[PDB]
Amino acid sequence: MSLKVNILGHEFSNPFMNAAGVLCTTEEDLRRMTESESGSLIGKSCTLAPRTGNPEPRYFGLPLGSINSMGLPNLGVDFYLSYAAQTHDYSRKPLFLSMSGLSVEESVEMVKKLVPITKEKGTILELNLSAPNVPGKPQVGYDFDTTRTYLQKVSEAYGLPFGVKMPPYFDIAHFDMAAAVLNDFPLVKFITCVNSIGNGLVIDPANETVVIKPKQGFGGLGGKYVLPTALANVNAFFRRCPDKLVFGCGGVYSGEEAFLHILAGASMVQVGTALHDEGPIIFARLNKELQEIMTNKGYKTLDEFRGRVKTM
Amino acid sequence: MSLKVNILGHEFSNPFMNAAGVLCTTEEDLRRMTESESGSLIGKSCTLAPRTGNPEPRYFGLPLGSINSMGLPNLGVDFYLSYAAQTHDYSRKPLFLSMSGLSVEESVEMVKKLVPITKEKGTILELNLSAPNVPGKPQVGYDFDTTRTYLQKVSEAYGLPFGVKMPPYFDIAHFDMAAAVLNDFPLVKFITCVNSIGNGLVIDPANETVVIKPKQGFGGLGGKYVLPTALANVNAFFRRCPDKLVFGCGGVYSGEEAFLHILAGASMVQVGTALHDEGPIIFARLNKELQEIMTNKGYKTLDEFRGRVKTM
Ligand SMILES: Cc1cc2nc3c(=O)[nH]c(=O)nc-3n(C[C@H](O)[C@H](O)[C@H](O)COP(=O)(O)O)c2cc1C
Ligand SMILES: Cc1cc2nc3c(=O)[nH]c(=O)nc-3n(C[C@H](O)[C@H](O)[C@H](O)COP(=O)(O)O)c2cc1C
Ligand SMILES: O=C(O)/C=C/C(=O)O
Ligand SMILES: O=C(O)/C=C/C(=O)O
Repeated sequence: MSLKVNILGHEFSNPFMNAAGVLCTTEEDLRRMTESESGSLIGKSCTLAPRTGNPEPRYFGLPLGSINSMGLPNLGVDFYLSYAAQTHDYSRKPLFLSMSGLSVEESVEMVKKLVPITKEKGTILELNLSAPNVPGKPQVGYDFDTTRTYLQKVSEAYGLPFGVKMPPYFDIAHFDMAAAVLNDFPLVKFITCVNSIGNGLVIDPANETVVIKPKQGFGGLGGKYVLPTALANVNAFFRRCPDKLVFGCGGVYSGEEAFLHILAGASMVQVGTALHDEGPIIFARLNKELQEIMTNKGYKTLDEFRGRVKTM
Repeated sequence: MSLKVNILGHEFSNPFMNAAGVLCTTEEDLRRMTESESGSLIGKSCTLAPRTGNPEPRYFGLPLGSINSMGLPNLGVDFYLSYAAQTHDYSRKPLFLSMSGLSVEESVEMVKKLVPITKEKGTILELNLSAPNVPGKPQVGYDFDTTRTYLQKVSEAYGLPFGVKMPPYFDIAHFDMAAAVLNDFPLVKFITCVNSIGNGLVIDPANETVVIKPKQGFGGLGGKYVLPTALANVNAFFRRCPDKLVFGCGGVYSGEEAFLHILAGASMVQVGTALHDEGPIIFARLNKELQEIMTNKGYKTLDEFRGRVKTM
């Protein structure tokens, strides 16, 4: 029995990694992820210059998940590049970096810096097209013309295989249009589905007040709220983008949800809210739980059921 | 103390009504809603000719809500017009009709028939711009150019105050764009936020199969999944559309959620999944619970706290 995943010319011990933004901002964060049982890890979505992000409170834990408006707090691209170039232990696991420049110009400058590091070390890029908590910046993934520009310029500047973190879509026509754009860019080798359900609003009945400070209380929703949306997006892109991998993100708290993501088409499974709650010990637990389910089903490898969800 | 809502010249005993699609397809259904403690009721979203809808199974109750791909099963516009003109007891409560033509031309034909009945009986129109379960038809509300055509043509053909049932939005830019369209049509007097979270996917880990037959398992999500999205949309349009009422729909299981919708800016509060689960007796419970909360906080009327959510 094996949880191994072989993608992007790399071997992964298991399909699990952190979702970007969770346990991946500081060197301590990245060390802890690297020391974890996780199959991989990804750095915080970064910008050219550092950011401290939005004012507090900017995160609120909920019964059914989380709401956040972090605002892309990050140590700046130079920090993540230096981690990838000289700190990270690649013998432990592969490393992804999320890049989230707030303009095509910023992104282009950033991805150009990664090229030598990718060539030397094998560091993988995930382009963030779904930043929902920066005031005045729309989610790029909801604008297909802007998305096309980013993919074009990054394809030219970076010129190596990379992935995209997509916002959740809720309409068949949008699946179609998103896939049509993604399928024009052969360097896009994986799609991460999905980012937070953007711009939700939580109000505390007791004090009649929103629970987070930025953007009048509007923030991205994670956790149990997003599982059906995540599964749909994973499966939709899995079918529409056969020449690309899909990474599953959203609602993973146990082996059962991981199993569902993989059945829907996920190669890798990312863990956000649950990891924030439980810390890196979750990855040991997820490995155990997924193996239990596989044992019960009489499956030896992930390839026995990846993308094999049955319809009626 | 008073749960009363006074809008469009009508007195509503309370703000509660069924969401379109739940307990409102047949005469029996409509009778039970009229006999219930609800402040109002809305007829099933209808088409010019009858529809039987999607194949079974097309509805699945979930721990956290519901998934459905009903496909607009309805008795045709003549049935609902006839109910509105001949059968409905207006002394019990006002009646809304939802109209969901699958083309602007179909919509125009339908609303023209309603004009004489609205003038004589006071029947209120809700235009469905968010049907997510018709194979091959995108949700109109996600196309601002198409939405503009529907509102133009319906405004001209109907010529009387009406409302729109909007899909949920997840980006600030979409709130802005949607509002910019709605604010160009003075006859649009209310906005219902929100329809189902479209095109989610539920898989049963036990049999590795989707739980609904149509569209490879993809259906609209309702219930606890949609509360924060609903509150966000209600609040976003409450602030952006001062010349219009906002009706809340999504995640209402109790007086507490109803209170939150109203605090966010809702005039009327619609109940879908919870009503399907519990039956029309729910309205008696919702009235009681909302009254208790208002008593506890010292509010004598909904007007004292409608749209008065506090931010930091
Ligand atoms: C505190 C926090 C910070 C996040 N930061 C990022 C980020 O920097 N980049 C990104 O692409 N997604 C970010 N996300 C979204 C997650 O990567 C993930 O898509 C989302 O939380 C859904 O997964 P979950 O249900 O496991 O939480 C963040 C989420 C949280 C809760
Ligand atoms: C079985 C079912 C049928 C529905 N039919 C319609 C419909 O015909 N027209 C419509 O505008 N919305 C329809 N909806 C959406 C609901 O009106 C409502 O917006 C959604 O369920 C979210 O509210 P909830 O969280 O209370 O379920 C339907 C939902 C369900 C569950
Ligand atoms: O840092 C945040 O605000 C979230 C980023 C994201 O979801 O991409
Ligand atoms: O009848 C349905 O499938 C759904 C209707 C709606 O969501 O508007």
